[PDB]
Amino acid sequence: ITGTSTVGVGRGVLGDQKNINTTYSTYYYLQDNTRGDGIFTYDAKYRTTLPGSLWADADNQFFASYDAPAVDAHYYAGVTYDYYKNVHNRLSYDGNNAAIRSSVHYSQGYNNAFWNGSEMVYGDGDGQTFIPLSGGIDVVAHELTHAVTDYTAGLIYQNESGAINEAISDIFGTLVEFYANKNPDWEIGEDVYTPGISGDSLRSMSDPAKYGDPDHYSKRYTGTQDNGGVHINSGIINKAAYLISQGGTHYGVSVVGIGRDKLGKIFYRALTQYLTPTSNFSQLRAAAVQSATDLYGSTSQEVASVKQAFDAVGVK
Ligand SMILES: [Ca+2]
Ligand SMILES: [Ca+2]
Ligand SMILES: [Ca+2]
Ligand SMILES: [Ca+2]
Ligand SMILES: [Zn+2]
Repeated sequence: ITGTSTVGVGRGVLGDQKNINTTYSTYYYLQDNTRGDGIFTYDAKYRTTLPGSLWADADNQFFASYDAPAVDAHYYAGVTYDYYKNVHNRLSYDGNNAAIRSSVHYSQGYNNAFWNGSEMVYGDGDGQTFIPLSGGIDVVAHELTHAVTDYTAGLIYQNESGAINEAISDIFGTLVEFYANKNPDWEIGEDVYTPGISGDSLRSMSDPAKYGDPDHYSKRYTGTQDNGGVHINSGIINKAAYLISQGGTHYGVSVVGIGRDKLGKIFYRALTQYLTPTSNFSQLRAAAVQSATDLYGSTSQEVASVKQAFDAVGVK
């Protein structure tokens, strides 16, 4: 839409009030012109046809319960854009300020969110397992990071390369959550998962085995479900990333933590410079060691901690 940039106000899925960037042209649209070529949020109207209609509002106030998933999809896409720009010098997911598009109210009772190769898509959940999935900033940043991966390393979505793909999205989803300082943790999806149960989440990076995911390469899933375990074996890499950042002793191997900022720098360099579509876990280790070497030197603590973390999860 062509029109005038303005700022509206609304309430997100968790009931918090926030300001959002909109565009005025007869209606107020969820179109943010302040970031790249724009952030656009669409209403899929409980259907599966995409993208749906660009979100239009009569008064620039978004306090209806129907509005909430749109507010959060729109706002958290902006935060994720800001993260990649300010921290990694990356302009949107393609590096050239591509427009970011999201559709909310996808289908009925849909307990998931995804990047479809062109846009982000959020279900509303069924009210029991999930509430609308854009309510989690780690979820939004997880999905948008799939777009970054698609335009850089291109990791194919199966077997070890796919598990790496998933882990990269969990890792940067978590780093974005820390960047926004929104009650940050090392869990995935806790804000929108099981509204009736407190303290849980979909996945854990600190302790993947909490929810039955492997935390060591010896426990990797080798069958054919879930595209060869892409959401399962990501736990091995998530645990390694958690160890690099926070440290700890895991299966008797001790890791000195180097912090979240350096973890992000190492993995972003690995992703954008060294990983390829068919990279496996052992090539990820090599890429991460080389990235830390590039950034901090071959005799640094940083290189040593990357090596120890991968040793700890059994990835040689
Ligand atoms: Ca309104
Ligand atoms: Ca959190
Ligand atoms: Ca989280
Ligand atoms: Ca819960
Ligand atoms: Zn994913």
